[PDB]
Amino acid sequence: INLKILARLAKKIL
Repeated sequence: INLKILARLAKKIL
């Protein structure tokens, strides 16, 4: 699943 990866990737670009 690649959905969970987005939750940390989202924080990276904050």
